[PDB]
Amino acid sequence: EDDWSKPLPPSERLEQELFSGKYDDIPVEATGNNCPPHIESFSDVEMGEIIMGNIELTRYTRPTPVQKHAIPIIKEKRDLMACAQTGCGKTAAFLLPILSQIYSDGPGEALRAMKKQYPISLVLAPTRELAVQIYEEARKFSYRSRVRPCVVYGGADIGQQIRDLERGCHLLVATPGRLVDMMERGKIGLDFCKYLVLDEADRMLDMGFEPQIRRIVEQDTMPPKGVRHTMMFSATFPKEIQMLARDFLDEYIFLAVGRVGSTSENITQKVVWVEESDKRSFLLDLLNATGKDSLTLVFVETKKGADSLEDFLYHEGYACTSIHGDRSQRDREEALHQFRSGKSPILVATAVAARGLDISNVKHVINFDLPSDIEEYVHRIGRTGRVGNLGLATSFFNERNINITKDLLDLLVEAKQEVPSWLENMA
Ligand SMILES: *CCC(=O)NP(=O)(O)OC[C@H]1O[C@@H](n2cnc3c(N)ncnc32)[C@H](O)[C@@H]1O
Repeated sequence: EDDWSKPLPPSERLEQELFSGKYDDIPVEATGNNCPPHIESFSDVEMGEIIMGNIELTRYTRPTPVQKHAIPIIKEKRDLMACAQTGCGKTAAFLLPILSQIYSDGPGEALRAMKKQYPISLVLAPTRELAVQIYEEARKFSYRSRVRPCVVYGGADIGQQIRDLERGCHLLVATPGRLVDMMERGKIGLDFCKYLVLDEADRMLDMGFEPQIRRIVEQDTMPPKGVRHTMMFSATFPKEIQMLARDFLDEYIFLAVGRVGSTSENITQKVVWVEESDKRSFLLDLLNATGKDSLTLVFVETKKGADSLEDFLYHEGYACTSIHGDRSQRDREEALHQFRSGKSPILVATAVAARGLDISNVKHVINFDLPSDIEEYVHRIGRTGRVGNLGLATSFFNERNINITKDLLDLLVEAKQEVPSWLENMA
């Protein structure tokens, strides 16, 4: 056999690519059954030489707020549910303890008795942006060790990632759509996946990734809850998340960084009454007031509506593309790149045709048409806003939306947003 706790020979050729290169502290509310209290320094918990050596190389000093509490929790083989939007070091909060256990316990007898890749740990992410950030920090801490990480994501060459996987992966970072695609090709097996991490689970649900995430976790060879160690990270906490955290976690601990609640902030919501005849006019005025290069996403409810609306905006001179299924994958994936960088800063789309597509973080979401469920509305307006700047979500309301009047109202009050006075007088 072999050993996975002794650092391998270094290579000065490799330090160059990895270590070439912030707030303070904020309140925590760690509610859990019999959880271990946090730590103050990395030297407190004996994580391992391969980790400690790599910690120095990136000039890591003190563990961040979430890293103080989450790190001792994970290495104690306890499921975690961390809800923290204004928390720095959310990604390294799980990488250090997970990799510390893999270096200690080893890969397990199943892998060493072998010579389709079976990764030990799996990290799910919503965006290609966040997937690579986790992957590049994984490389930073898997250096000088026998763990090789791999990343896959949608909207890229699948053949080059397959060639990357076959080179051997133990810690895989993936978006849910591309991971399911790898599994159907017999390239990835979750049989020996011990550590599961769902990073930014809220934004993963807003993009329509749940059927994949449940296909990955609940409908394959993924070891069951209790056998695997599962962590979750998210900013919001709707009914969708707590139900998901109930199915995916076994007797977990809840972490909180100050402001913790459903309906992410940094998103200003405006609701206006617009009859169907005036939606075109109202949208035009809404676009004439738009910033110079502010990216805008316009949801509609049908395929015919999305085509007719995109035709409207093009005949008015606005640079806009569309995605609505009736245009094949050659035009849809082209619309992303055209929208991801100027060119067509107005993307008309439907709720279904945007499922799992990494929209380039829009600045203004416009619900030209409204759905029939308040949970879909949370998904759609979740396409805007980040951990930093403030976003905008305008929604056109009329008599076709009495169904969601009460739910939209209470949602606005919970989000501390302005409430149209007539909306109260409709419930
Ligand atoms: C508030 C910051 C945030 O929201 N996330 P982040 O900026 O992506 O934080 C991770 C980046 O900062 C570096 N990092 C993470 N943790 C530490 C510690 N403890 N010391 C020094 N640097 C840290 C990571 O390298 C990552 O780039």
